[PDB]
Amino acid sequence: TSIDSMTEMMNIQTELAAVSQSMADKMAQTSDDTADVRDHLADFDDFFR
Amino acid sequence: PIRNYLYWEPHCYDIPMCWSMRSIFESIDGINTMSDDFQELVPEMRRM
Repeated sequence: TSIDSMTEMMNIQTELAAVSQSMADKMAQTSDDTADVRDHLADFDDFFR
Repeated sequence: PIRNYLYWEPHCYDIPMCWSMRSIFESIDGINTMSDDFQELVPEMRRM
């Protein structure tokens, strides 16, 4: 029974690893977009600078 | 239509406030994409 529980735990750990990788990639993309926004805004207001 | 003009304008960034307005609109587009990113990140937290 303990072996069965450990096997299930390992499967859940693998799923958690996949979730973490997906979150990291999507946050990287979000940071790229936010960096684009910040670059635009910093480049903006030059008329009002 | 003015925004499309700002995007298409080659001298938008040099003389006028065209660059400021165009970059404001670019920031708006990026904020929309950031909202899409939040909508993508919500299922991740759901799965966790």
